[PDB]
Amino acid sequence: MLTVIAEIRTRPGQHHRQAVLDQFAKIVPTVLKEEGCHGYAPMVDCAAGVSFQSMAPDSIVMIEQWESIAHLEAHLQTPHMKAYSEAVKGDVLEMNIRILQPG
Amino acid sequence: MLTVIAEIRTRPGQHHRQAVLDQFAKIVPTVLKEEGCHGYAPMVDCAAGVSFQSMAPDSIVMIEQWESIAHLEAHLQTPHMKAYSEAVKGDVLEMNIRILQPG
Repeated sequence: MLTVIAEIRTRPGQHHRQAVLDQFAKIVPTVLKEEGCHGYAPMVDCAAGVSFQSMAPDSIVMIEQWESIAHLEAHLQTPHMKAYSEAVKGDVLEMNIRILQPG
Repeated sequence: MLTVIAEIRTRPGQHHRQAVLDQFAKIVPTVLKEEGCHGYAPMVDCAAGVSFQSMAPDSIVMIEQWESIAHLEAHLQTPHMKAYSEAVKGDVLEMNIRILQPG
């Protein structure tokens, strides 16, 4: 019912962003079997060469679906997320979490 | 293959945002039958009362899926979109279009 778009801003420069994606590669199959999870995808800009596109190369955009706030809050306490957090602490600068519903 | 997240910033105040949503209510079934379209949903913040959530009440976030850039570019020239644009010109301030792929 809830869609989460979390933008993760990574440190510029030498594979900070790929290191974050590599952490996601380890965890996404597990997140996706989490209870309440109907989607969890780390997306990056695709350069399309069109004027109307905005790009942000030090950015990963997470598109997620969660059945409820309770399920999202359990998700954040799971071990794979505390492990992720620990592993990316030198590569991430911030994360902006929106929680959305059909408008 | 392509995911578009377009954030539409509406003018603050008396139902500018609802007027935009009402335009979307007319067009979304049609957009969704467009060729190349595997999703087209106007989302708004759900107040969740949690510290980590960022909210933006004069914002609509479009989450879309398009088979290609050619299909997205045709979409923008369709009559329902030129009609939408015309109808919302006094309610919208800007639109930030990201075009994303799996990272």
